[PDB]
Amino acid sequence: DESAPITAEDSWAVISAFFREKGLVSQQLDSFNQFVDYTLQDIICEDSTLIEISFGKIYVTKPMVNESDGVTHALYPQEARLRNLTYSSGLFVDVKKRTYEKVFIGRLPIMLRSKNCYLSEATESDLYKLKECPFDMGGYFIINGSEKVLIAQERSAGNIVQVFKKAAPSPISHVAEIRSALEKGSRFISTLQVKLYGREGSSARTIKATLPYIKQDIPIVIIFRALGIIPDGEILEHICYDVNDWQMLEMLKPCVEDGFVIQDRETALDFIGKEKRIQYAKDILQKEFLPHITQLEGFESRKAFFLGYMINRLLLCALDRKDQDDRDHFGKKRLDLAGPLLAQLFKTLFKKLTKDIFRYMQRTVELAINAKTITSGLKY
Amino acid sequence: DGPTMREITETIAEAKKKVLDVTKEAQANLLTAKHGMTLRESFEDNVVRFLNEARDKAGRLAEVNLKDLNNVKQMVMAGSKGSFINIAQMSACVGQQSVEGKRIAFGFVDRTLPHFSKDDYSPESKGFVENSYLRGLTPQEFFFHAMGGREGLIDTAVKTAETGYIQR
Amino acid sequence: MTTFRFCRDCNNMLYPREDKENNRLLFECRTCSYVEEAGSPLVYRHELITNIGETAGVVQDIGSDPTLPRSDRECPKCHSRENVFFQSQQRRKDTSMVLFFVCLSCSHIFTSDQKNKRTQFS
Amino acid sequence: PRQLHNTHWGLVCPAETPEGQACGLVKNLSLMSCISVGTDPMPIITFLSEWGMEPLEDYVPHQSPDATRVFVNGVWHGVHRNPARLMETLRTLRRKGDINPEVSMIRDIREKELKIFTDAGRVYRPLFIVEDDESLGHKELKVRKGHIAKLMATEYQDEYTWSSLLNEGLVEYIDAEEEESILIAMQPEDLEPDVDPAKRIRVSHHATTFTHCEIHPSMILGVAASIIPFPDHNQSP
Amino acid sequence: LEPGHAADQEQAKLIRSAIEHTTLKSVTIASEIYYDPDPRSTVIPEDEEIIQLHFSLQQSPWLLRLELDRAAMNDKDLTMGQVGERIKQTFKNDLFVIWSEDNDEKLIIRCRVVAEEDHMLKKIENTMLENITLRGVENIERVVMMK
Ligand SMILES: [Zn+2]
Ligand SMILES: [Zn+2]
Repeated sequence: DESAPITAEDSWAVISAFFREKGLVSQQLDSFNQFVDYTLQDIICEDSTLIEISFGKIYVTKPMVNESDGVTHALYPQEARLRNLTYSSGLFVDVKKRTYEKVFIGRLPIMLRSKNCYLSEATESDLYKLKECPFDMGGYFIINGSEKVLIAQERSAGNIVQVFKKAAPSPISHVAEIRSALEKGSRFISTLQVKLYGREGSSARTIKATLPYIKQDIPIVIIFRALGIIPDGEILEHICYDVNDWQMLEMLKPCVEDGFVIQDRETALDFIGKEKRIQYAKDILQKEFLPHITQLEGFESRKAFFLGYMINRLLLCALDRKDQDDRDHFGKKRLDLAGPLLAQLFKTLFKKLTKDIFRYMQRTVELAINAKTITSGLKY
Repeated sequence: DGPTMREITETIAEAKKKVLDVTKEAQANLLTAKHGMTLRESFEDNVVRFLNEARDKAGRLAEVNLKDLNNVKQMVMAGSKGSFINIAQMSACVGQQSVEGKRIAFGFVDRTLPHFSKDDYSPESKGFVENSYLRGLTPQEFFFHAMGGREGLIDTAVKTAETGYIQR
Repeated sequence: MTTFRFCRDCNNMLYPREDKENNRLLFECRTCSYVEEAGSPLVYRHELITNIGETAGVVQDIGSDPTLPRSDRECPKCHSRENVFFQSQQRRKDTSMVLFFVCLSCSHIFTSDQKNKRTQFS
Repeated sequence: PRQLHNTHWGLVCPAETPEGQACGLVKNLSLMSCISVGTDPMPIITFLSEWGMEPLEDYVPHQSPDATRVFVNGVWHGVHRNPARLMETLRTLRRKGDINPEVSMIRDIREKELKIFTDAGRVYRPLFIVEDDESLGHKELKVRKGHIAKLMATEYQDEYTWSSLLNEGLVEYIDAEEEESILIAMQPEDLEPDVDPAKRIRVSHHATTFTHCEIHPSMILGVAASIIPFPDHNQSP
Repeated sequence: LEPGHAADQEQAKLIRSAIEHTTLKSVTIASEIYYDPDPRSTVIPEDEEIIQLHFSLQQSPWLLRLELDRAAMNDKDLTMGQVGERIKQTFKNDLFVIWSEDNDEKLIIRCRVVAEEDHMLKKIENTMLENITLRGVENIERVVMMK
C-alpha cells in the first residue's frame, strides 16, 4: 500500500537519493556557481560608472591558456596539473564609452567541477580519456599545478542583536551589539553598541550608545532627538512597548535626565560635534549608523524604532527577564566559502582596476587596462 | 551474567525514581535549599549524586561476577591496566556526562537538543548515559558524551602547555 | 506599581514637587510650566524579590508552539485536561523550579507551587 | 569557541577534529549538512506587506499589543496581527517550492517574533516533515513507503529525485536558528505509535507535537567518523 | 572552635552567625518612597499602629519605607531592633528611623531625611541596601559547618 507509513530501514533510500544528487562537496560547487552566475555580475555594477565609461554584462569563457610561440589553447585539469598551469577561464567585460566633459580583464581560476569546468558535463567514459578519475569529487582549484582548497571561514553572523553581560571590574554591566553589514555593495562593518553604565546598586544607571566616527558615547535620549523624536514618552514608546511595565520604565527615568539638556533636533544633531558639525551628524545617522535597513534619507523612524528595540532587549537582560545571548550558538554564525571569499577579493581588485582606468584618463589630456591586476590578484 | 544485567537495569531504574521524586518535590516547591546554595543548585547537586551513586553500584555489581578467569579482572588484579571505572563503563553503565562541572546545559533555548521539550531536567535530557560501551550509546547519548570527551581533549591540551611552562 | 504620568501639551515627563501650604503631591513638567495633582502618594517602588516575569510569553497561540511540554491536569476553572506548562520565565539564579500551566481551553494560568502567594500571577 | 556546542547537532561532526592545537577551532561538516548560498529578500519583503506586515512607519505600540514584529535578514520591517495564518502560508510556499528552500523562518511565539533569513553561509540540514494532516491515525511523516519504491525505482534504472522529495513537501532544510522551534523525532518507526535484554535501553516517544523526524541519526557524523565501525560502543575521544 | 568547645553543635552556630556577612538586601522584600507630609498620621493605613505606638516607655515630608521578609529574618539571627538600630547608627544624627516590632504581622521600617529629597531618599536607599552590614564580617560570604 503506497500510502502506508515507513520504517527506519527505508530512510537509507532517502539518503542514496540525497547523495545521488548533491555528492559530498556541494557546499563547494554551489557556493562557487552562485559567485560566477550572480555574485560576479553584481560586483561589476556598483562604483563602475566613472566621472562616462560604464560596465555592462560579464562573460566567462571556459579554461584557456595564453602561451608564447602559440595561440590560445583549451586547458584542462590534467594539463594544468602537469605543466603547473593555473586552470582559469576567460573573463570579458562589456564597456560603454559615452563621453562627459567586448573588453578583456584578468582570468578567473575555476572550481574543478562547477558549471564551467569541462568536467561538469563529461560522462564516465569521457573522464577516462581526459585522464581524470571518475571518482574525483573536485571542489578545488588548480593553481601553478597544485590543487588548492579554500577552507570554510567561520564568522559570527551580522545584522543580529545580541546582549552580553560584562565582567564585574568594568564600568559597564550590559551591552547590546549589532554587526551591521550590507549584504551587497561595499559591505561596511561598523558595529553599534548600546551600553548601560553602572551596575546593580549604582546611582543613576544611564544608557549611552557608541556611534562610529564619533569620539564619545551619546545618551539614547539625545540620539532619539537627533532622529526627530523629541518628547519623552514618544521616545519611551519606542523603547517600552507596554505602559504597565513600571520596572522597565523606572529604569529609563535616569535616561530622560541625561537629555534634559537638549530639547530639540537642532541641538540633538549639533551635540555631536555650528554648521560644520550638524551636517556631519545627519550624514552619520544616515549612512554610518544602523546602515543595514537603509542608508537613504527618509527612513529615520524605521531606525528610531530599532534603536528602541535594542534598548529593550538590553533592559530585559538587566531585569533578569531574559538570559544573556549565547555567543556559541551556531545559528548566529556563518561560514564564508569559496564563493563569498573570492567575492571579497574580486571587489578589492576590481576597485583598483577602476581606480587605475581613471588615472589612465587623468593623465591623458588629448586597451589601457592592466589585466594583470585581476589575474595576479586572484592567483597570489 | 544475565541476572547481573537485571540487577543493574533496575539499580538504574530506581536511581531514576529518586531523580523523579526529587523533581516532583521541587516542582511543588517543597525543596529546601542547602546553606549558601540555590534551590536550583542543591537540586542539581542532589540529582548528580543520585546518578554517580547509581553508576558506582551498577559497576560493583558488574565487577563482582567477573570470574577469576575474566581476563580483564586478571589485568586489574595484577595491576597492569584496568580499573573499576573501566569495567564499570564497559560492562555496566557508562555514566553521567558533564562539562564545566555540570550536566549538559541548555545550549538550545530551555533545552538540550531539539528532540526534547523545554524545561526538561530529567537524566535522559541533561546528560545521563544509562547504557554501557558493550550495549552501545543512543544518538542523544553519543552526542553529550561527545561534548564531554571533548572537554577532556581541550584542557588536556591546556594542562599540557601550562605545565610545560611551569616546569621550565 | 508606580505608574508615572506625562505633561499634557509638551508630552514630556512629570516630576514630583511639594505644596508646603496644603501638604499634597504635585507633579510638574520642568520643560515648560505645566502642573497637576498626583493620583497616589507612591513615588518609588524597588522590589528586590520581584515576581513579574514568571508569567511571560503567555500569548493566545502558546498552545500551538510544539517545544512546550504537556501534562493532563484540571485548572481550577474549566476542569479541562489540555495544559501546556513551563518553569518560571525569570532567568535568575534563585528562581524556583515551580511549574506554570496554561489551560488551553480557558486560557487560565495555574501553578504547582504549593505555596501560591500570587493572586494575579505576574 | 572550541567546545562541542549543542547546536552543532547534525551540522558539524561531533567527533572529527584535530588534536590539541586547533582542537575545536577546526571543524568538519556532517554528511547531510549544506550551506545557504544566498537569495533575493526583496520579493518576500514585498509579499509580507501584502498579507498584514502593517508597516513599521505607523506602528502604535500602545494601540497594537498582541501583534508580532517581523524581521527579514536582521531588518525590522514591521508589525503583524494574526501571524498564525501568515506562517502557514510561507510554510507551504517553501514546500511548494515557491520560497527558496534555503530561506529559514522562525516564529518565537512566546517572544512574539517572526524572523526570516536569506543570508548566505547559514549551515543547515534536511529533516523529514511529520505534519499530522491525517484522518486515519495520529501524526505521521508525509513520506510513505510508496514514495520510497518510487525512489528505489529511480536507482534501479541505473525520474524521482531528491529535489522531487523537496517540492512535494516531504522534506525541508532547517538551520540552527529555525531548529529552536521544532520537535524532532529520532527514528520514524519506534517513535510514532519481552524486550531483548541484549539491546540498548532507549527512552520513549512521549510526543504528540512532533514536527520533524531525523532522516537517520548516524547522519550527525562527518566523513572520517562515518568510517568507524560501532563508534557508539567506543569511548568518546 | 575554642578548645573546650568543639562539640557544641550550637556554638558552631553562634560563630558562623557572627562571621557570615549579612546585608540588609538579603532580608528586604521591597523599598518604597511615599509622599507622607504629616508625621502624625500615615497615608498608608497599615502603619497606623506603628506611628501611634512610637511614644511609649526637623523631619521631611518624604518617606522611605522598607518591608522585610519574616522568613529571611527568623533564619538569620535577626530582629527588627537589631536591624533598625544598625541602620539608625549608620546615619547617626540626621535620619529618623522607625520600625514595627517583631510582634506585628508585617516587618517594616520608615525613614526620613532631616529642596531635592526624592534624590537623597534614593542615594540613601542604595547605601542602605548595599553598604549597610547587619551581622558578620565583609568578604565572608558563605559559611558551612563540618564535623
Ligand atoms: Zn510641558
Ligand atoms: Zn480552564
